[PDB]
Amino acid sequence: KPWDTPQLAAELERWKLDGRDVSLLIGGPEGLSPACKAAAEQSFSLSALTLPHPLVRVLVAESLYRAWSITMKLQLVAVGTKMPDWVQTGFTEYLRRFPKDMPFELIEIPAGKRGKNADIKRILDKEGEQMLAAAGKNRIVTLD
Amino acid sequence: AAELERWKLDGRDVSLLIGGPEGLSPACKAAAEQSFSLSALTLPHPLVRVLVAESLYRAWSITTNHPYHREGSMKLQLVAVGTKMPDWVQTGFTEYLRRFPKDMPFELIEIPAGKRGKNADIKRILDKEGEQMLAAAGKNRIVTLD
Repeated sequence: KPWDTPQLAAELERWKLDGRDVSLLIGGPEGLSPACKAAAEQSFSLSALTLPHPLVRVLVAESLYRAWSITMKLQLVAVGTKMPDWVQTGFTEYLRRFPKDMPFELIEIPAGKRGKNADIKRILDKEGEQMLAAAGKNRIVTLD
Repeated sequence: AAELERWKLDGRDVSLLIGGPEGLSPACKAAAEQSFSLSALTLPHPLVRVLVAESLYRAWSITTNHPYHREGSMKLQLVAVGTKMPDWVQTGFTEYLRRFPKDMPFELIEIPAGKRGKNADIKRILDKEGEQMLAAAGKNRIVTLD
């Protein structure tokens, strides 16, 4: 019922047992057809789907570009968690073709490696220490 | 929509800080002149079928990597209303799809989204979309996602 790997993994393995091919239906923003709800053999919820953290700075960049346009230097200092396989190479290009008069720059701080081993209190410490260095004497605006 | 333009940088260059997924330093937070909440950002509807395709690949990769196998015959068909992709991911999703193992019997079927307007029937829009969705699904078992 929730959309997550263990749920999806189990379903995949009993779907191969019926023989039938499987179609997965994703409707529009407002939802699916009613004749889709009636035709479903089963349903999953997509409410566990959250914005992946690497895309947060992407959206922030876009939103600043979009607020600059409603018409000195604006510096986005972000931890650069590895971006999704599908997205990367596509942001670097999107940034390269930002308007040459928008005073913007993306400054990415390498991410400390998180793991079952790592205390994140001390990963956050290094990241912030370098972020504050990069921000210098500028006006400081946190986004959290 | 973007009335943030009220931001009135005058004097100093402005530094906007985005921490990791777990948040910002004590020093960062202690140094903040302003803070701004950062989750009505919500993730765009076009990216749902991106994430679903990523999820499916991942689920497929783990399950068929079992010490016991032979998936053989069952195709998966992702049938998705194709709302316009954001620019920043324009054809990285296309390139992403070329990298799926051809082992994986996967197909993505994008159904043309109807133009949503300043006044758009919506009732009509989704019902047309459903019929193209079901028609593309044929006799497959139907699993709905939302």
